[PDB]
Amino acid sequence: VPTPAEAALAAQTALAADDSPMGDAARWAMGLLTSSRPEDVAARFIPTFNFAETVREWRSKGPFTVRAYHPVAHKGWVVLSAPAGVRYILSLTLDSSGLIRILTLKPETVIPDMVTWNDVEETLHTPGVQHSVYAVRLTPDGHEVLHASAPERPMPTGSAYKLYLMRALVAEIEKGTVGWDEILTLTPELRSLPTGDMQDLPDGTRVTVRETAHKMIALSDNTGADLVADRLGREVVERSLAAAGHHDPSLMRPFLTSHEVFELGWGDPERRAEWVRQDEAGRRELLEKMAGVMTVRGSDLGATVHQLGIDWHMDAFDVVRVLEGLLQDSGRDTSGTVEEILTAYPGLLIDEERWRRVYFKAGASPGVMMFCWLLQDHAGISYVLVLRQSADEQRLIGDGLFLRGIGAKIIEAEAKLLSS
Repeated sequence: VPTPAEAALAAQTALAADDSPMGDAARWAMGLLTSSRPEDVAARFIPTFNFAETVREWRSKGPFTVRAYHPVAHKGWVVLSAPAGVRYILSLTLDSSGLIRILTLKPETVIPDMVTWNDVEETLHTPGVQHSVYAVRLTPDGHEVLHASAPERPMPTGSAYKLYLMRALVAEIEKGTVGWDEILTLTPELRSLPTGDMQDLPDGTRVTVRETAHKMIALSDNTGADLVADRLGREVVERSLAAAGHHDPSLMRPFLTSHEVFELGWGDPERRAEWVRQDEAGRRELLEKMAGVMTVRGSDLGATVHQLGIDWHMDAFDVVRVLEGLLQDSGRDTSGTVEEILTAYPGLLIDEERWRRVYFKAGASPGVMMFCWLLQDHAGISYVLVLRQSADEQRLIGDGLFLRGIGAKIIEAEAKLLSS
């Protein structure tokens, strides 16, 4: 086990050596903090990207020492110590060519090493937040429950819904009504907000179903998801939900696009009240009328609307079922297309000597955070972990590093918590 000094030194050296998009960005960002220029900033950020003031304020909190460095593909975190033992985390999210989309410096998210499931529960519990932890081992003869808190509660899950959209897509591929190499076309009407990168492509951009689905999962690409949902059609997605593993499809009817959640959730307040008072028919009618180019921007987001049904609600059993179903879907697809999409982004640094495959999905909306993994070892033993939080106030949940970090610690302690 590396001692504190060893660990910090290893992180510092790894940051310096990391020849990757994340390494480049993390070093540049750290340079902003440790150094003493508008065009250089412009070149490092997404083209649609106050900042000088933000950097002045960050710098006022140093000097900083790198204590940990956690690059994970397009997302990365650097743990910093400032004077007097105060710690911060620098968080980076990149686009597909390594341009910075999000850069934040925030008080450290503290997660202890976990020994028991009660450590997880007592760490996670936050007054005003509903949470759920569900962990199982998949077997021939059903699931062995390792730990459960409120798995039966249906909760909003944000982009977990893209797991159902993936199963719907695979079902249509198997039927031969859609193909992996079929071309989808981005239009102004199909463009959604981030998470994702496909929104930054020009109008008329032609992309395969394969690459669109890949980004839908690996980047949680909302525009990719909406492109797939448009191609398949809402009714086709909704008719798939029962078989895909959802216990009460009516909770996700009409099955919303991300564009619809954004536009309805944070646009016209009257239109949102009409949703609340309407039945399924009136809601479908409202959505059809709402079709068009988005008016809502990222800056408009904030207030919670999941409690109005403007999200995607499922219980923990539903998540386990969709993941187990996807594992089955992947196995049946001898081309490996499904597998490539599902395993592209595991959301953490994975011990590949232990885990042969890992599926991962995150979801987040104001007042909503969730992470789930399927992890299968080289013998073929699979575990599923489902973490969920919901609140009426987004500040009670935060940016998701807490819930994901709790996931990371469970997986680090798999020998105690999953495979004991």
